[PDB]
Parts: sequence; structure tokens; C-alpha cells
Amino acid sequence: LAKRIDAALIVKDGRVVEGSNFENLRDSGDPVELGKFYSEIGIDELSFWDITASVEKRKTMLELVEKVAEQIDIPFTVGGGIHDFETASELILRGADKVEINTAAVENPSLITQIAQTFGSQAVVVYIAAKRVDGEFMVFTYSGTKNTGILLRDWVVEVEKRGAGEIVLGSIDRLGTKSGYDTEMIRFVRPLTTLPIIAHRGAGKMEHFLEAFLAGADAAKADSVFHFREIDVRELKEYLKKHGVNVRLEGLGSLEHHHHHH
Repeated sequence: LAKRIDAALIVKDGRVVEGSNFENLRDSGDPVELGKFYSEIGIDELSFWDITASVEKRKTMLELVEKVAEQIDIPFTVGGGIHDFETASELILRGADKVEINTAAVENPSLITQIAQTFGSQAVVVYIAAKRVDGEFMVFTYSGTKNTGILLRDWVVEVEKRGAGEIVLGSIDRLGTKSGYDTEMIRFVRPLTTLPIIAHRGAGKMEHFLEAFLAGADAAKADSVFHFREIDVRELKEYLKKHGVNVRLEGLGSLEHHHHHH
């Protein structure tokens, strides 16, 4: 019944892709300052999703993880093309609370178990990109481009069996949309796993988060809707609490310039 609000930042070469509209920041495209800003206004957890193309990706992600852990105190996940145990191991040891895998786990589900055996299930996030194909939810890999022919219902069960800690459920059918989370897909997955389910893609307004939690999501992740300020994070948490959703609010408070405190 406790619910989580997460912000995700897509990063390339240590930069926020397409930036943000927070001109109060010294550099609105710097993922550490943006991430620290989110942790101060009330985001519960962060995801840093790297799309660095060329041969610099591994070093780039280790450098990001290093800088994030030194400045940021809320949990964060790194993801985006993490392909084996040694890469994931390096990133956790460098300071990431959680590592997210997708394509590599679909192709080699043993990878889930290998990470969880050393670092515990709570360190493992599996991102599942799913799409309706001929009346069935399917799993897509390679940045949503490869139909694996694997059914979502089968993969969710296998992901829990292999030892993942939580699932991010990203609806390709909502990619870039603003009409709501894929609540039908969330409801479809909810009876199939006891793991935390994190909704991703489709958020356009505050009411969409309420819908996702009524559908059984344990957490809701968004990116552009926060970065370009269509939704204010504190306003969202106040709205959710007002309508009965158990979000984390008492741990915040100081954002209205209330007198002074030395």
C-alpha cells in the first residue's frame, strides 16, 4: 500500500538528453544537479538510463555512478545496455544501489540470478518493455525494436523465479504518449508476480499516477513529464495523499521558505 514516485533521466556522455526546463539550476542538462534537485523536492528514487553509443559507454557509466553516489542520498538505479555480471558488479561496487537489466537478461536469464546471488535480489531490477502483438502482450528487446516472441506473462514469472527484486513495466504502446499509464497491462501483470511493479510510459497528468496505483502498481516512474515541468513532483504527492494514496510526505517539508533555521 506504500507507493513510490521515481524520476528517470536518460543520459548520453554524462548529459541529460533533451535537458530540462529548470532554469533555477546552474546547468539544467547536468544529471547530478537535476538528480539532486529531484531528491530535494520529493522524488523517492532515481533511475539513470545511459544511451552512450560508442566505445566509451562502460567508463562513462562508471563515472556517472561515482558522481551520483557522492552527491545523492536517495536510492538510485543505473540501466541501459548492462550486458553481463562483471559490468553490473562494477557499477554496484562503484555506488549504485540497484542495476537494471533488460535485453541481456531476456537473452541470458541466468544473469539475474548471478547478480542476485552476490548482491541480493534487492539490487536487481528488470525492465520489461512490452507491446500488444496480435492480442497478446509480448516482450521486446534492443530498445523496443526486437519482438522476442516471448509472452509477457511467461517472462514475468521467470524474472521472479530467477531472483529479480523489482520489475519496471514499460508499455511500448504508451511510448511518448500522455494519455495515461497502461493500466490494462499493469492489471494483467499484477496477479502473476509478488514483486514490486513499477509503471513506466504514458504519464501526462497527476490523475494518471492515481490510476496506475489503483491498477496495482507499487511505484510510478516518469521522465519528460517532470523534466519539462508538466507535473510538479510535490504537487503530485500532495494530490495523491489527498485522495488516499500512501506516499512519502513527512520526510519533506522545507520548500516554502518557512522563516529561518540555522
